[PDB]
Amino acid sequence: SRTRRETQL
Amino acid sequence: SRTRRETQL
Amino acid sequence: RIEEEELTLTILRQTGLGISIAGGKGSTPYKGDDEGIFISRVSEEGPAARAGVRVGDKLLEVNGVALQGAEHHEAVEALRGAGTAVQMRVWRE
Amino acid sequence: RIEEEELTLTILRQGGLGISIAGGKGSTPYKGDDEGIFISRVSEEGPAARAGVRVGDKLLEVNGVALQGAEHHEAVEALRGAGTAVQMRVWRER
Ligand SMILES: OC[C@H]1O[C@@H](O)[C@@H](O)[C@@H](O)[C@H]1O
Ligand SMILES: [N+]
Repeated sequence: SRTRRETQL
Repeated sequence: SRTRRETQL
Repeated sequence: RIEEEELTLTILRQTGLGISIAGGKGSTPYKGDDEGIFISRVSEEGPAARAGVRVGDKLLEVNGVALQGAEHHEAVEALRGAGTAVQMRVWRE
Repeated sequence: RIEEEELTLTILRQGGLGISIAGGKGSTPYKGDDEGIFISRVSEEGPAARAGVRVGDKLLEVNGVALQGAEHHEAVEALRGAGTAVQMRVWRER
């Protein structure tokens, strides 16, 4: 019940 | 390189 | 931490608890880099086993005492002075 | 945390680190109950791969910025403003 966060850098 | 600690309760 | 996934088990202390804990801040981690308090042993005939406690459970609170980031002795003292009923919430899975 | 076992890797940016990060305080954990910042992807042709960065590494510091218990955006901002040389402290299992 959370936000999955993934960021390409 | 730490102290391993285990306690029976 | 994942509080939405945690379990609460109540151990009725025997006139002990039938467990062993390991780990803690500054101690050799029970697994990986996790310095949390873990259940390292569960007596098959003890109250913890019948109450649903299992090896590998991470211990996060005992009767209101928060154990997130706690030292080993803090968990021991919290469990030793908990009383006849030891309400501990753990995380597994 | 096991700081005595951590690694320090320096990425020499050519924009473009060649990684993806995942996790963070309050986000969906990358593994188990660990809310840390993890390297979720490493480009074979990017500078991070050349600097010794690997998928699964836990990111703990970036150019002095402590990321232990940090939110996802805090790591992103630390990495985007790191500069030409990105000194990262990581922990991996061995
Ligand atoms: O799966 C959870 C466990 O993974 C292990 O790898 C530890 O590093 C730590 O993340 C622990 O909670
Ligand atoms: N974010």
